[PDB]
Amino acid sequence: DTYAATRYPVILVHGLAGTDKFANVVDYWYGIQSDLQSHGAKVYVANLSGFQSDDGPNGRGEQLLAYVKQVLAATGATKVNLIGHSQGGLTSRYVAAVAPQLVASVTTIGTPHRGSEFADFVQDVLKTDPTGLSSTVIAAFVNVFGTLVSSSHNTDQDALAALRTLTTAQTATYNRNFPSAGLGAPGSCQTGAATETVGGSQHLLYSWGGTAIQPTSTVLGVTGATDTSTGTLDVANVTDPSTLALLATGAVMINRASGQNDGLVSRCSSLFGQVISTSYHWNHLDEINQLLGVRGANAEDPVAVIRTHVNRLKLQGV
Ligand SMILES: [Ca+2]
Repeated sequence: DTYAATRYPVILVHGLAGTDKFANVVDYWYGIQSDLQSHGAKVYVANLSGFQSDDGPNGRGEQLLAYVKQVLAATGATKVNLIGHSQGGLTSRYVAAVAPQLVASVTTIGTPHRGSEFADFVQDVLKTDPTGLSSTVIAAFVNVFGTLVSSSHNTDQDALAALRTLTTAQTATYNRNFPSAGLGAPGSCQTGAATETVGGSQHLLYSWGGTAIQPTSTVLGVTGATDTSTGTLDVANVTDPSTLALLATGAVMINRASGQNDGLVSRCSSLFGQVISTSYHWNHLDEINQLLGVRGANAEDPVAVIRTHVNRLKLQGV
C-alpha cells in the first residue's frame, strides 16, 4: 500500500560488518526491507563490508556515496533517505556532510556518536592481550559478531576492528572533522537541532536507541546492571545468545560510567537530531530485529518502529 511510500528512496546502512568484499548483507535488517516494501517504500540496503572507517579516501563513506549515486541512477531520484544503525549512522553522517544535495534525511539507530565505553575497554585489554580473548566478555562479543555476520574463515579480528572505529577518542575526532547541527554539546547529554540547511539543502535529522541495560547497585565497588527487555525465565535468553552477551558488555560499560545502554552504545552517546525515543527496552541487536527476530518479553517491535518512522518521513515530505 503507500503507508511507507516516501518521495525519496530509503537506504538502510548497516553498521557491524565483516572484512570480505564478496559478503551477503540482506538479513542484517532482519525482515525489515520486505516489510517496508510491502508498505510501499522503495528500499535499498548498502553493503559496506571490507571497509573499516568512514572518513578514509577509500573508506565506507565514499562507498556509501557511490551506492547513493547508483540508487539515484536506478530510480531517477534526486535525494535519498539514509537510515543507519551503529557505525552506519556515522557513515550516513559522512555522506550528508560530503554531498548535502543528495540527502533528504539522516536517521540514526543506536549510533555511538560519542563512542563506546565497551570499545574503550577492549582497546585497554588489547594493550596486554592482542587477541582480547582472555576477557570472557570480549569473547562473548566476538561470538555474537560472528553470528550476526558469519565466520568467513574468521570472526575474531573482524569483531575487534568493528570496535576500533567506535572508541570515545575516535568519535571525538570524527565529530571535530564532521560537524552536524544534530549533535549537542560534548558532554551535555543533549541533542542538537532537528534540521540543518547545508549547501542550500535542509536535512531532517533523527535518532533513537534502546536502554534495555540499566545500572542497579554498587556493592563492594562494582555496580550491577539488569536487562529490562526480558521477563523471568525469558526464552530469549536461551534462543538468542546476544541477549545475555550484551548484558555482560553493557555491565562493563556501566562500570565505566556509561549508565543505560543497549550493551554497546549508551543513551547519551546515541542522541542526534530529533530523538524519537531512547526508552525502548532494546539491546543493540533488538534494534535491527536481530538474531533472527528474537526479542525479550518487554522489547517493543523493531519492525513497527522503523515502519512508523518511514511513514513519518513520508509525512514530512521526503
Ligand atoms: Ca535479540
